[PDB]
Amino acid sequence: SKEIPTPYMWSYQPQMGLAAGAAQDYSTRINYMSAGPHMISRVNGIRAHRNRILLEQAAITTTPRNNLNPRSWPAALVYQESPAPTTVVLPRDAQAEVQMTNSGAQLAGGGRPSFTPRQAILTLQTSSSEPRSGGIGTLQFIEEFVPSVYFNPFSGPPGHYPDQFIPNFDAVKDSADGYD
Amino acid sequence: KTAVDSITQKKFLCDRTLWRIPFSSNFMSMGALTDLGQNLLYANSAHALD
Amino acid sequence: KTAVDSITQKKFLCDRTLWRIPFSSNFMSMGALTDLGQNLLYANSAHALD
Repeated sequence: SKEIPTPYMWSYQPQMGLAAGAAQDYSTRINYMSAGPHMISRVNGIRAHRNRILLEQAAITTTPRNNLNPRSWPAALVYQESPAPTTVVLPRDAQAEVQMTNSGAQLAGGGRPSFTPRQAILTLQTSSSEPRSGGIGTLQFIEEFVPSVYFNPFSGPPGHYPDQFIPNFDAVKDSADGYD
Repeated sequence: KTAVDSITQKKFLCDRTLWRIPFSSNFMSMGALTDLGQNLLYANSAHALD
Repeated sequence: KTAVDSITQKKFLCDRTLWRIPFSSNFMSMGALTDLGQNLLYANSAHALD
């Protein structure tokens, strides 16, 4: 329980884009209250081999950060859409059609004109004006927030205890939220 | 000078409108997304309402 | 229940106003010196109005 704990699995909130709070993986537990030492020892080696994978998965995939579940992810640490620039082939020459029309020709329908060899091409930035920060998506909640294997739980001075497992806890208030 | 003994009936009429009760911590409109809609009690958990 | 067979007459009255037709290419007021009033400086052509 302290040596081989149950991992705290994180609850996502798709609206705020943050983790709600982590509770232990109670719903994937395996029942060896009817097993003996030939099989309790084999299941406890699977509880511990899983916890080695989750520490290995967090060392590969989770972003190194001080506060677990921060409230505003920076724009450099959030996956952002960076598309290719949009290449716009402009259909009509503007000042070559105000000279045909002033000369008396009625243009209708629609190089693309037979009376103009000129062709304008415009290249526009597709991405946003400012990079987005504040909340991670679903796919970055999968990469980060690997379930926390919390060895020897709640034994270190308080304040070092993980309060960001709790779904009521504001980090910048250091208090649990209420109904008002 | 021959007035009768009377009692006062007070009431109001408020047509065309909705009795709004905002879900804000001070009942004020400080934004469309109120401070109790961003409250981590009401954001990270499911609560009954009666 | 004894209503007669009827026809509907529709009209309008619009007093106090001038029927403004703007000399713009989209009938909008994008400025006092309109884009068709600048097109005719660029064309340098005289036209007769009928």
